Amino acid sequence: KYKDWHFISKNCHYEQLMDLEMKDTAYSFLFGSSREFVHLKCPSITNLLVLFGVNQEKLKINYEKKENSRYDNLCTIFPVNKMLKFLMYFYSDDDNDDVREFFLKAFICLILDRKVFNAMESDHRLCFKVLELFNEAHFINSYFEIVDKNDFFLHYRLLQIFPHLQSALLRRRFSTIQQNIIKEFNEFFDCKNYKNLLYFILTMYGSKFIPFGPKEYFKDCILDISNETTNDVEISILKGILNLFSKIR
Amino acid sequence: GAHYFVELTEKHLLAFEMLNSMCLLENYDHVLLFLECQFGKSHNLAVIPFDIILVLFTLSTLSEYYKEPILRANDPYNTSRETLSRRALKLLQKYLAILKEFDSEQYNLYDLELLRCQFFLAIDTLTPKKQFKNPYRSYISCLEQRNTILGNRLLNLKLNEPGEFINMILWTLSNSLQESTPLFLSSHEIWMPLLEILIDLFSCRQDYFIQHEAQNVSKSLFVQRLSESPLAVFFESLNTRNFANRFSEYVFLNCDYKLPSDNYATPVHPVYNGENTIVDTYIPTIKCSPLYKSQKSLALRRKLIGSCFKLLLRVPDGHRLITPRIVADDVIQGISRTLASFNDILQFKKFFMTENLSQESYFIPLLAEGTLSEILKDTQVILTLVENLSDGVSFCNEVIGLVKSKCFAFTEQCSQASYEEAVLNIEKCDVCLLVLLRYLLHLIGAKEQLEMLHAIEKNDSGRRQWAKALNLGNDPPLLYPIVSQMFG
Amino acid sequence: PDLSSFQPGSIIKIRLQDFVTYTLTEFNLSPSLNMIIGPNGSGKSTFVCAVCLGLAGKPEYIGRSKKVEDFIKNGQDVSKIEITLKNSPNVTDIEYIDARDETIKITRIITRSKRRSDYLINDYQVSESVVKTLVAQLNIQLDNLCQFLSQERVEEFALKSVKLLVETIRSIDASLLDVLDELRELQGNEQSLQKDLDFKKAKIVHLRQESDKLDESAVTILDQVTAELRELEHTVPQQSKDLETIKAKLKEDHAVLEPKLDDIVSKISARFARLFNNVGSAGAVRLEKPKDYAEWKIEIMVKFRDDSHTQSGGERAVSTVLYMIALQEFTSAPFRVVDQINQGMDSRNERIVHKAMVENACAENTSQYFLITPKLLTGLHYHEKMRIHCVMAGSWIPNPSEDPKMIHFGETSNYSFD
Amino acid sequence: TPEQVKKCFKKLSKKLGPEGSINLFKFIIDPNSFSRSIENLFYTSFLIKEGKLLMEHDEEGLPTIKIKQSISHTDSRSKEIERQRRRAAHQNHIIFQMDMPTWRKLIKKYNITSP
Amino acid sequence: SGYIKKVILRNFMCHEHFENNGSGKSAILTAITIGLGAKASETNRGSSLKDLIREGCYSAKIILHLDNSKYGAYQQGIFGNEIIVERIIKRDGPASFSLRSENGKEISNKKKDIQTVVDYSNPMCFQDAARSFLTASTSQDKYSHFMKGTLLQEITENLLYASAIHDSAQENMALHLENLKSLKAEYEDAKEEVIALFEKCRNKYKEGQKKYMEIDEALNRLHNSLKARDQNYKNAEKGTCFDADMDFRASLKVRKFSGNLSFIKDTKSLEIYILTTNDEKARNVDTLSGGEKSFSQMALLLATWKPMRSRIIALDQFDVFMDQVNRKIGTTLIVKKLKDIARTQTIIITPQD
Repeated sequence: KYKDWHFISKNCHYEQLMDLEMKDTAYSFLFGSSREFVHLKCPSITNLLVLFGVNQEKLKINYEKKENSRYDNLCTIFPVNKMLKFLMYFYSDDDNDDVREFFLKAFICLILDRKVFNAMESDHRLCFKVLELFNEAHFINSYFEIVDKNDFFLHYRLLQIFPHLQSALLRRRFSTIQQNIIKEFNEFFDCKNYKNLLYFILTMYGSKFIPFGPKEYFKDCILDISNETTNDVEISILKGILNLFSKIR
Repeated sequence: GAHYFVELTEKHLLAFEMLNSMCLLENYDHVLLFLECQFGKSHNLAVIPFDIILVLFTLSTLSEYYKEPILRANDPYNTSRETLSRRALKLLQKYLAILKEFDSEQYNLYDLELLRCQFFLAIDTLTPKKQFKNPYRSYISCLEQRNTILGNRLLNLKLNEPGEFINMILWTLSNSLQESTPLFLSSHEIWMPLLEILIDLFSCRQDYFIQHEAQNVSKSLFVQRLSESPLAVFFESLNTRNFANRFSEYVFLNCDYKLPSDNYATPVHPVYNGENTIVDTYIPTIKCSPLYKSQKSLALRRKLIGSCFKLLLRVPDGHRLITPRIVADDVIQGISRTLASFNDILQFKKFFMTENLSQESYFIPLLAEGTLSEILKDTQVILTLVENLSDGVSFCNEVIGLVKSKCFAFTEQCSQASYEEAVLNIEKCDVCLLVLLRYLLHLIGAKEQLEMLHAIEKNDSGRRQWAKALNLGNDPPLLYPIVSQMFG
Repeated sequence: PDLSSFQPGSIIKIRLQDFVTYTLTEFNLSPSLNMIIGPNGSGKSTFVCAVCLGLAGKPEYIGRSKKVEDFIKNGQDVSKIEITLKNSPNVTDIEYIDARDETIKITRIITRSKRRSDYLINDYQVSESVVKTLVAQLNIQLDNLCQFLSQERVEEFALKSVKLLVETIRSIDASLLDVLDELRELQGNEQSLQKDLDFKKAKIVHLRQESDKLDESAVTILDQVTAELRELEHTVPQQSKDLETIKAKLKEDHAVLEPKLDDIVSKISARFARLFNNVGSAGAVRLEKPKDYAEWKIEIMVKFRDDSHTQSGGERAVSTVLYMIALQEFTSAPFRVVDQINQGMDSRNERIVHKAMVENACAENTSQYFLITPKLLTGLHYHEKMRIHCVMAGSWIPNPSEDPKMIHFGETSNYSFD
Repeated sequence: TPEQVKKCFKKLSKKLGPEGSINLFKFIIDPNSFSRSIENLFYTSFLIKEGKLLMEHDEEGLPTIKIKQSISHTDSRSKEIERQRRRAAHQNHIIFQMDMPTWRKLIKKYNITSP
Repeated sequence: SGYIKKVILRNFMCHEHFENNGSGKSAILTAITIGLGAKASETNRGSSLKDLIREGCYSAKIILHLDNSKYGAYQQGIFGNEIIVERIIKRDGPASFSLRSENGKEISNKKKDIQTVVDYSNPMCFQDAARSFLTASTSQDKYSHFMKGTLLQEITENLLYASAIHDSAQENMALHLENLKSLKAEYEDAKEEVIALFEKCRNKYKEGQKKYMEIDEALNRLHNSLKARDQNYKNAEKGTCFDADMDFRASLKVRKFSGNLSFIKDTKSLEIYILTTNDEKARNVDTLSGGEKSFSQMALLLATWKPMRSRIIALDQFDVFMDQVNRKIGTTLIVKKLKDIARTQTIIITPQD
C-alpha cells in the first residue's frame, strides 16, 4: 500500500555528488564515443551505491523481515537520469562475469523501488539504454531476485516501464501455460488473498495467452463471491478492471 | 475534411466513445489504464481522441505538490502507486516519440495519420490573443458541457484568454531558476515538460504546413504564406515591436548577464491559483543542484530559440517576413549582445555546450560566430568562419590570422585593476571558438592543424606568463589542454 | 362568412403568427366536429395551446410548458394569436363592441419580456380583465376541466376515483363541492375534538388516582391535585359543547350533500348505461360513500364481455369519455375541449368512443366539441355536419406571409357553386 | 400491413417511373372509400418526411409529387450538409386539408377517375 | 442459470388451466410477483390473496419452474436439475407454500425457503411497474428510476444510515470521554467510610474506561468498514452506471442518431442529451417529440438492465404511448439488441403479432 521496498534507505551524500557532477559535466564534449578518471572517489560500485544512500552489503528480497514493507523513511534521494549516468561507467564490457552480474542486479534493484520510480522523468531514455546492454533471456533468467510465485506486486512495477517484457517474463514464471495460469488463480482465490490477486490480474493481460476481447471465467469466480457487500476494499475494483478489459479489441 | 482530417473507422469509434464516456464519469484512472494496458503489446496503436488530448493537457497541470487532497479524493486506492498527473505526462511523451517516427514498419499508416490529425486538431485550438466544436459527428463528446476538470479550468480555454499565452512562457522561464520549492516546482514538473511538448508540436505542425499548405508559387507570395503559419501566430504572442531588445529579453528572464533593461521586469503571475504554494501533507524528495537547475532551463531556452530561426531560414533572401516583422539578422546580433554579456560563465557554457549537437545545428554555429564578432569588438574585425564551414584550410588560415591579430591573448598592461572582468571576457570568447571547433570536427568527420596547434601553444604560453607577471597565485584560463586532447 | 350552422360561442377559423412551429398558417374550423390528424411531432396538438392562450387563459391549464412566454418561437420577438369566435345574442356589457356584429376576433400579442401583454378585440385595445370577463360571459370556462381537457389534464381530471368525484361535483354544481370540502373539514374537526375529549376524560380519571392516594406532604399535594381536577372539570364541558356544535354542523352537511349527489350520480348512471348498452357491453357507475367522507369517490364498473389501481388506463379513458358525453346535457358551455385522450388503449374502444362522440356532439342544440387524435382508424363513423382539418409538418408552403391568398390552402368545404 | 410505408415507394418506382410526376388529382384520391383516400395522404406524409419525394407546387394549381431521384453517389462529405442546409432552408409546412364532402369534388377534376 | 422456464396456472384471475389487457396480461406478472415471495397488498390488483382466486373455484395454485442446471445453481445435487416452486392459495386458512424438486419429491414447506432460493427478488426485472418507468418523466425522475432499478439507491441509503451510526457512535464516545473526566473529577473530590466512598468512585471510572475502549474499538472497525464501503460503493457505481452508458450510445446508432446520458450527482438528474441527423449542438430532452421521444425512452429502458447480470428478462405492454409506426422501429431495436445475447432469455409479451 505505502510500503514497497524503498531500495534507498539512508540519506544521500549530496555535497560529494554535486562535486562529482561538477567534474562530470565537462566529460561530455571531450569524449562521448571512446571510454575514466573523472570519478575516483567511488573506486568500486559499492562505494557509489553507498554515496547514493544505500547501506552496507548493498542485493536480494527474501521476505523474512517484512523487507518489502519498509515505511516512508523520508530521506531525500538524487535525480534518476544522472543516477543512471554515473552507474553506466562501471559497465566493463570485457571483464569478469561476476561483476557484470552484480551490476545488473544493482540496476534491477534500483529500478523497482518507490523513491526512484515516483520521481521518474517522462523522457525514459537512459533505462532503455541500460536495457539493451543485456538480452531478454539473461535479463529474465538472472532477473530480479523477487519470488516469482508469491509476489506479482513487483511484476506490475516491472511491466509498467518495460512493456515488451510482457511476453518475456510470463514464460519464465509459468514455465500448458494457459491452464497453469488458472491453477495459479485458484491458489490465490482459495486463499483469501484479495490483495495479491489484483496485480496478478493487471500483469499478464494482453499477452499471447490471455488476450483482451469478449472471449476465461475469472469474472465468474469474482461474481460468485460478492454477497458480503462489506467483504474487502480490493474486490470491487478487480471486477471493474475485469469487465473493462473484456470490452476492448 | 479541410486538411489533414481523417474519417473514422468503426473499430476506433468504439474506443473514442468509450474513453470519452469514461472521462464524462469523472473516473480518469480507468481512462489512463486503457491507454497503458495496450501500449507496447500489439500493433494496434490505440490513439487518444483530440478532446481526450485536451484533458491530459489538464491532468498534467495538476500535481500533488499544491493539490494533494484532491488527487487522493479522486481515487483513494492509487492502484499503480502514482499520481494522475505524472501518468498523464508519461502517456503524452510516450505517444510523442511515436509521433516523430512515422515508423510504419510495425504500425499502420491509417492509424499514424489519425494520430497526427488528432494532435494537430488538439493544437489548432490554441489561438493566442494579445492584451467547443467537435469536427467529428459519429459520437457526442465531452467538454461540450464540461468546462472544469477537478478545480483547474482547462488549457485551450485558458491560454486563449487575453494576456495569458504571453504570461505562461514568462512564468516557466522565470521560475526555472528558483530556490524556493513552491516556485521551482511550478516550472519543473508542470510547465517545463508541457512547454517542451508545445514547442515540438508547433515545430511539427509547421513541418506539415510547409508541404501541404502551394508548389510552384511566387516568392513574394510564398513569403506571405508564412505570416499565417502556425509558428508565426505562435510568436505573435510577443506583444512588442522591439524584438531587437525584447525577444533577447524574454528568453533570458531570470538569467543575470548584465541586464540593462531600465524598463521594469515583466509582471509574472501563476496561471492557476495556488500554484506557488506547497501543500502541508507532501514533502519534496528530489534534491536538484543549482547547476542541474540551470542545465535543464537553458536546454529549453535554446530549444525555444531553435524554433525561431527555423521559420527565419524559410524566409527568402529577397523579402522579409510580415506578421512578426522580424529579420534573420537582428536576432543573431540580439541573441549575441546578451550571450557574450554573461556573468556566470557556467551558464555561458551550458547554453553554448549543447547535448543535442546534430539536431541543434544551423543556428548554434551562427550565434557562436555572432558572439565572437561582438566580443572581438571589445577585445580587438571581420569574422567569416561560418561561410567556411566545409573546408578546414579556410578555418586554419582564419584562426591563425585571428590569433596573430591579438584577439585570443590578454589585453594591455592593465592587469589587476580590472582582472576579474577581463579574465571572464577572455574565457567567454574562447568557448565560442571551442564550440565552432567542435562543430568543425563533427561536420568534417593536416599541417595546418599543427600550425594552429603551435600558434595556440604560443598564445597560451603568453597568457600564462602574463598571469605570472601579474603576481597571481593561480593559473589563467588555459585553452590548449582541451584542444590537444580533442584532436588527439 | 358561411355561418349558417355555427352555434354561438363557436370558433370559425384559427390563424396563427410566430409560434414554436407556426410562423403564419391558418385554419377555418367547423360548427360540429373536427378531427386533427398527421404524423408524429408535426405540431398538430398545439393549436389547442394557441386557443387556450387566445381566450385569455392561463398557461398552467395546458401542461405543455410552465411559463407564458415559452410559446414564442425561439428566434422571434412577438407571437400573435388572432382568432375569431361566433358572436352570441346573449353576451352584452362589453366595451369597444356592439351587439350587431356576428363575428368577433380576440387577439393577443405576447412579447418577450412582458407576458401579460395587451389584447385585441375587433382591432381595439383591450386590457386583461375586460377580455377575461368577456370570455367568461361567453359561458366558456377553460377552468372547468369538463369544459376544457388539455393533453396533461386527464390525470388531474381522474386516476383515483376521489378526485374524479371532485371534478364531477365541480362540473355539475360547484355549491355541492363547496359544501363537500367544508363537510370534510368539519369531520376532521369532529375527529380531532373527539380525541381531545377522550384525552380529557382519561386525564380526569388520572387525577382521581392522586386524589385518592394522598404524610402531611401527601395532603399538600392532594390539595393541588384537587385544584387541577376542578379546573380540568371546567375545561371538559366546553370541549363537549364544541363537539356537539360540530356534530350539528356535520348533520347539516350530510343532510344537504348526500341526496343531491346521489340523485345526480343516478341520473348520470342511467344516461351512461343507455349509452354503453349500444356498445354491446355492461357498464354502470357506483358512488362509493365511506364513513370517512374524505374517501368519498365515484367508481365506474365496466363489463365488456359477458380508482387508479383496479381498472386499466384504457378502461378509465373510456369511462372518462362516456362520462363527458353524459355531462354534455348537464353542462351549459357552447364548446368543449378534449385533447389527446385516445392514447394507450385498443382500437375497438377507439371505434366505440369515436362513434359515440360523433353521435352525441353533432346533434341539434348540442354544444360544439373538439376531438384530437394522432391516429385516424379505418372505417370510422362520419357525419355530414362534420368537417376535417389536416395539420401537417412538411416542406412546401409558398409562405402565407408571402401569399395570403393561399391562407386557406386545400380547404374545399367553403366553396359554394352557383 | 400497419407500416406499409415502403409499399408506396415500390409501387411508385415500379409503375410511375424514376422521374415521373403525379398529383392529388391522381393518387390521394379513391373512388369508393374515404379511409383509403386519407391513408394514402398519411403515407405520403411519411414519405416526404423521409425526404424521398420531390414536391413543389407549380402555379397551375395542381400538386406535384415526383420521386426525388438523386443520381447514385454514395459520397456524403457535402451531400449530407447539402441536405442538412436544404432542411435548414426552413420548409414551411403544408396544411394539406382534405374534407369529407369534397372528397367527391376533386376526383380528378370533374368527378372522373374510376367510379 | 436461474431463469424461469414455464408458468403453470390453475384457476387464477380469468384462466382455469393454461401453460387485450386483463385478458391474460397483468395476471402472469402478478403470478410471478406473488410466486416469488411477495404479498398482494403491494400488487394493487387485489388486496388479498383469497381475492385473487378465480371466482368459481376454491383453491388456486401456480407452479413456477426455475432452471437449476448451470453456474450459480442452488444445490444442484439436492434440488436436482430444475427448481420447481409453487404456491397454493385457497379461500380459507393459511396460504399453501412448498418446495418441489425436478422429479417430484417435496423439499420443504417453508416460506423462508422460497425467500432464500431467490435471494441466493428484483422488481424491475420482471405491466404497471413498466408503465411507471415507461411514461412521461422529468430530469430528476429517471435518475431515481435507474438507481432503484440497480438497487443502488437502497445500497447508498443503507450506507448513509450506517454513516449516521458512525456519527452517532462518535457522539457517544465523546460523551463517554467526558464521563471519564467527571468520574476522575469525583475521584479528586474524595481524595474510613469516605475512603470506601473514595475507592468506589474509581471503579465507576474503570467502568467508564472499559465502556469507552469498547466504543472506540467498535466505532473504529465500523468507521473503517464505512470508509471501505464508501470506496466499495463508488467503484460499484463507476463500472456499473458506465456499462449503462455504452448500451445507450451503441443503441442510439440504429436511427443514425448520437448522444449520451449524464450522471450529475449534485442535482441528481438523468438528462438525456440525444441528437438527430440534422443537428449540431447537444439538444435538450424536452424539445424533441414523437420518434425522438419514444426511441430515447426505449433506449433508456434497455440500458438499465445491462449492468445487472441476470439470466431472463421480461416485459409487458411497451406500447403505452408509442405509435405503431415507431413501435415497429422499437421492436427492431429490441430484436437486434437482445436476440444476439446467448446468456439472457427475453420473455417480453405483447398482444399484436
